Amino acid sequence: AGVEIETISPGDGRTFPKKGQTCVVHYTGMLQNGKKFDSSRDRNKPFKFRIGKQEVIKGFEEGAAQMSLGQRAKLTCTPDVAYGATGHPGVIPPNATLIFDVELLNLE
Amino acid sequence: NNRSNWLKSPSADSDQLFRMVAEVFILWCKSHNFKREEQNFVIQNEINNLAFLTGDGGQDQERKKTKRRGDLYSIQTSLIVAALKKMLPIGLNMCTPGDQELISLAKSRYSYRDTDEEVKEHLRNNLHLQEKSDDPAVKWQLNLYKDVLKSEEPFNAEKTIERVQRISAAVFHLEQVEQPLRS
Amino acid sequence: RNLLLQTRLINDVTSIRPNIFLGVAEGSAQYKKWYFELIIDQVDPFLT
Amino acid sequence: RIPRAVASINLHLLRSDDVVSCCLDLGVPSISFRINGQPVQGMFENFNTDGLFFPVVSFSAGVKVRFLTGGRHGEFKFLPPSGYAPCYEALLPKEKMRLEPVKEYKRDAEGIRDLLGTTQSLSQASFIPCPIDTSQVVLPPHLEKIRDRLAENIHELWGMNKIELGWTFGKIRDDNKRQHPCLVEFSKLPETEKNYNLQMSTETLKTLLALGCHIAHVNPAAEEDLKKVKLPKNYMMSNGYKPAPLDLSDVKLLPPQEVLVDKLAENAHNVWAKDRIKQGWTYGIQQDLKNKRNPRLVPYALLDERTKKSNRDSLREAVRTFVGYGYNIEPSDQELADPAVEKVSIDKIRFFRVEWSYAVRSGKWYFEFEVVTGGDMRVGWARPGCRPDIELGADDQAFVFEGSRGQRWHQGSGYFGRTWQPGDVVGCMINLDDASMIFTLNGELLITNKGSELAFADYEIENGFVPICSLGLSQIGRMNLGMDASTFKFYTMCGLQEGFEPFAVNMNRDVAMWFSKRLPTFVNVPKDHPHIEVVRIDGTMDSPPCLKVTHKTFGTQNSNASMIYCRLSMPVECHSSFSTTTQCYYAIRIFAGQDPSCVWVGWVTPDYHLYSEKFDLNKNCTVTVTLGDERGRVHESVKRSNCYMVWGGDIVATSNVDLEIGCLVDLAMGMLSFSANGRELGTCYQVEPNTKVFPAVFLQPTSTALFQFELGKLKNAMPLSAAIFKSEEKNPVPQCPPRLDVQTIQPVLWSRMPSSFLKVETERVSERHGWAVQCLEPLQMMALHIPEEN
Repeated sequence: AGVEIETISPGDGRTFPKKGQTCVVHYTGMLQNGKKFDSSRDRNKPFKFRIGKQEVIKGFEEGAAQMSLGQRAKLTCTPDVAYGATGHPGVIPPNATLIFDVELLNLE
Repeated sequence: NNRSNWLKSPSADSDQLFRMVAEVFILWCKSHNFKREEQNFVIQNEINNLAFLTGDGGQDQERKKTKRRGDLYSIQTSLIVAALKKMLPIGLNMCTPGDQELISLAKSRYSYRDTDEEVKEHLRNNLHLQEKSDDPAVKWQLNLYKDVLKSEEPFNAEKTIERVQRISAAVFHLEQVEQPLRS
Repeated sequence: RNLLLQTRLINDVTSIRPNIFLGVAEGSAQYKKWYFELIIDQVDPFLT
Repeated sequence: RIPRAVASINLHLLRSDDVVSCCLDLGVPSISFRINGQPVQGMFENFNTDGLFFPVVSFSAGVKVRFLTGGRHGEFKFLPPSGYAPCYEALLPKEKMRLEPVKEYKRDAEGIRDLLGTTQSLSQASFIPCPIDTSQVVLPPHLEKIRDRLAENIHELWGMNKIELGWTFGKIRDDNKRQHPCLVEFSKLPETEKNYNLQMSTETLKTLLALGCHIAHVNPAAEEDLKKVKLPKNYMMSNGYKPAPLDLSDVKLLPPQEVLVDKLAENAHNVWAKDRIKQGWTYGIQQDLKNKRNPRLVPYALLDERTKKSNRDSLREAVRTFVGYGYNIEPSDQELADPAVEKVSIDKIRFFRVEWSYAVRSGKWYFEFEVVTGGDMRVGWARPGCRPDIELGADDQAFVFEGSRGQRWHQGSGYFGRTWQPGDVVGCMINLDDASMIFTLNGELLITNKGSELAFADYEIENGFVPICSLGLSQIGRMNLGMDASTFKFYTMCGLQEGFEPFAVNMNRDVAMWFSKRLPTFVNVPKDHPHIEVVRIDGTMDSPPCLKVTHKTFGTQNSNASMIYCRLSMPVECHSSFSTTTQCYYAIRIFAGQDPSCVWVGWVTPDYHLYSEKFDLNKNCTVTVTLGDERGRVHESVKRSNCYMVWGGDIVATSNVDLEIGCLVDLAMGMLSFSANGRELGTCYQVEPNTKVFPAVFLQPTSTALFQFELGKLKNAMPLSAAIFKSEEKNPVPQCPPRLDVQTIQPVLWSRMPSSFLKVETERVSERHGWAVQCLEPLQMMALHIPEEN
């Protein structure tokens, strides 16, 4: 896959997200140069998305799929699986690799 | 030696000493033969007031060569002036903002060359300035003198007016004498 | 993000050391190898 | 500030119930770690071993940790690796362990804040003995015979003691039997013992001669009077030898003789310590393990009194023996040395100041300054524009009073008032109504030599004044601005009734305060720089655009032969990942008259903050991060630094006329290379991705025309402007935009003291729980980040 996962704090290693499940995750996304561009911990609101519906970018969804319950890990989404030639104008420049410090809070 | 003790524990002897020193200094200021006689005594007897003032340092790197009798006396180092300068903090002691307003009024009146009775009358009329002690802008002075005894007789208008008159007279004459000394 | 000055809320960090200083010099009585340990009683990740 | 992902079993961020073991080895040097008793596959090596190394923990709010340093100051939970010593053995017997902040310019206690100066040094604990060199000291022949007697007497001082400690003479020495073959007469003594005694006596004689003491034989008849001591038969051993030590009880020593004995004892201690150090011994804490661990290799002052006396008794016996024979010693007075003292640099003096926006342009204001540590401090008023790298009051930007020497400073020094002492309070008053400045020491006005109370008068208001203080080495102070006038100590005695109001009167929140920190930083060369000047040269058809740096004031009476650290304003950042042209290039031309041996040319990272009078590429900050496999095999090794430069001396050695040095950088591979006069040098560097490198030249000027940056181009290499500015990325025309300017290092800067600080709490939990450090209340600040400078 296009995402490289580097563990930070381990989870249970047994409970993984499944189809038709909401993954309540607290994340912090920054550019490859160290410039932060998003963080759900600043807003005090965990981000919820459902696997298999293609709500989020591909790299983020794959990384959360590999992650287990209560696990904090670093996901490196390359431009292939995170925007690419066209990024978020004014936030994410084109052809930018993204790094997310993602914690899988809940599987409900 | 005893100014700190007098300030921390106010009494009547210190106030009387201030009044005597202020009266002598006022006579010195008003009179013209008094100053000349004091200067003549100092110059003729070659009294160095600096010994009695700062006698209680660059010597190794100074070779003095000029000396004159006229430079032996100056209004700055006069003992008549210096004694009042040192006793003034004992006369202004425990002055609330209202008393400071009254003192400023009295000094302004003295600036017009008015007698003591006229200034006392003006202070008698403008006796509402004491309420400036209750102002919010000067609420930071309300507890400065908490440590001091702050014990006194019942409030009396005449005594306060007389005290403010003496203080304002001394302060005004001291300022007048010191102004010409400035360059 | 290379022309306009950036702003961000950063946590304040502090350093603490014991009173132990070790050095290496010629003709000195100092011993070279040294060892110590740190026990982590409680860490609260994401406090701010 | 670059993380290297290290491999470990059960990798995870540090959490509760984690034990981190840190091992240091200055021999290699190498720093390694262990987590929960499991090794971490990686280490640091090849770093600078200068300075003193201390354990450290950095943390933000929300942690509790405990240092364990062995012994009674913490119980280790894992066995230290063989040969590694616990940190508690690094303390001296007098020192008591404590936990302290690494850097500190202020200390708060119960709501009272002390402003601190700078500490000169730390607990070195490095003896480095330097005993008196007696190698060139020649023993006069006439003093040898008496010396030959003294050592013989010294021999008695040994033998009798062996009797007094229960030792008995035997063919073979035995600790259990108290036996020793040496228990014989001096004539029958083994050659080794006699050689040792003669060598020791010769060393002592040479030490005495080197001190300047003159030995005079003035009592020829005293030797006849001197007699031995008739020891009873119980002293004599089976061999038939009974010691006869000289009867020296009646001998008395003068105070100068006692001083000589003490100096000889100190010199002997230093010589023995040096011998032990050469033997491989090292200082230890209350342990004399035979693995070259001796707890006595310390300075003489810290030595045990009993240990001192152990050899001082023998030295005094020798001195009394010498005095008995009539050889009187006359040392020379030490006042002939005529010592001196050094001057503390202005970079090591700490300035504290109220913020410029609080400057006052009218009214009568008062503030106090308590001198906790009487010493080198200054206090007064400062104009907006006062600089931190000039002594407070040596120019027209500050009006200060110094109480250590009783002087007043404004555009010079003039004696004024009287000196202070610890616990004094200086009340500073400014009367901006009539341009006057007054000082009081303990409620009493300080007057000039002419009897005037006005420390300063008749000054131009201009912008205004703010309180300023300057603290020297190890100095402490407390600036009280009057946020609560009842905390003043002498406001009422002198200051209240005279019309002066507290400086911070009728203010709701505390007053912002700035301080001066010694963090060297590159700043643009101004048009008024007193030493160097920069001229832009436009790019013609052949000559590329250039920046010519020349020395303003060299060759005159104001010449300053000091190093100059020049950098270019904008960086050249490498790509975030490594595998039309991706190479950048620039050049430097050193004019004739500038010695190439005093010129270093290259690149510097944004984190270069070094300033010194003498530069040397060997003395550079560096480190190598080695990453190993599960079995410890090294599969990577990264070398960091903040200065990739080449020396002109090496180029000239491998190579008047101008010298051109070209620096080229492959951004796609992050490879730095150099070439002098076309030929490619062998000095190449490798840097990591996302690395910003500024062109830099560090040189000691030897001529008015110093050098010039040439922002040219060559085939397959971009110009500097093309690599820096994305606008000109496509354009191949070299340019020198006005944003690209030459900067020089400045050593001191103002810095804002934070409004709030972390509340760290330290405490000794027990003799087996080590030392506790906790920080719980969160704190944050909004930082403004300048992108190019990083």
